Amino acid sequence: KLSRKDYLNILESILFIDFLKGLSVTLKNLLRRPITTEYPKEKLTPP
Amino acid sequence: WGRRNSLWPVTIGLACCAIEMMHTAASRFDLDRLGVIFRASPRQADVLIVAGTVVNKVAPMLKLIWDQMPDPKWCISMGGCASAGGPFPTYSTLQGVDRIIPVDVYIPGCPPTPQGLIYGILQLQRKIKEQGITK
Amino acid sequence: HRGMEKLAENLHYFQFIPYTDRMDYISAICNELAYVETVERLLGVEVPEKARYIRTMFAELQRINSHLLWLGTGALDLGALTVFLYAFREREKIMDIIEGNAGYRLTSCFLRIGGVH
Ligand code: SF4
Repeated sequence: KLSRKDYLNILESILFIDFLKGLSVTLKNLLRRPITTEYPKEKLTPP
Repeated sequence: WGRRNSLWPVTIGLACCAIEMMHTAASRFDLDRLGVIFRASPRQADVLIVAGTVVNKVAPMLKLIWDQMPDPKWCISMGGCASAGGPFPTYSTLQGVDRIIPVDVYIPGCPPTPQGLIYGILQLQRKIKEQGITK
Repeated sequence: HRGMEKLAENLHYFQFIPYTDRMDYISAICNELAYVETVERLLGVEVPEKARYIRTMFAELQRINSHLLWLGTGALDLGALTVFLYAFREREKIMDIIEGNAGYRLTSCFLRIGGVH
């Protein structure tokens, strides 16, 4: 008789590669100003 | 001012002065813009950076590391412990590394700040830059 | 070995505080708290409230700072130097707070017998 179909699976990409792409939201975004305080040019003043 | 003449030092971390050494190498101060390669094997190094206090038990071992370096070499004593024995006038502390190995630059501080260690290196470079400039 | 236990026999109690920083140089304020808390028991010295919270807070900032070093050097042991840079990025922040208040980056010498400096 009539029998519909399902398309789900062990297709973990619906939520796994989602977390792996989190690095593209943080590691790529980590290309901000260099934290480095160059010395002898531009000294850090002691408190 | 800025010289492509590279320096290959071996950092000898013995006490607290070594922790400040790591902070200078890290991303906060950039000790690369001065031409410091920082090789870890003493066989291929020319600057001995003694960062920490030298115990009498370590003195023979340290001297060996020095003689094992190529002759065009210099030595930096970071902190008072390696400079003059620092705050330890005791039965087991060697009062300054310059008593067993000639040192070219003394960096005062307990410990010196990363900038003080950098200024100390510039001083070693200042010396070399005009050590091969006179004769 | 530099003779810590023998140096104490020749110093006054308050004079030994800076030597406690140089025992576990990674967490100096913690060393001072242990020592000072002990001497304050011998001398029977009460510590005011403001100092008690300043001690507890700075002792914990040192624990974070000390674990970061163990984690950074622990990461450095297996390559992955990327963790070493991040760990020391955070250590530099803790040192900016400690240095601004105690006056020194590593050997703070912040505690005093009876409270804080
Ligand atoms: S000079 Fe000061 S900080 Fe450096 S090893 Fe000696 S006691 Fe420790």
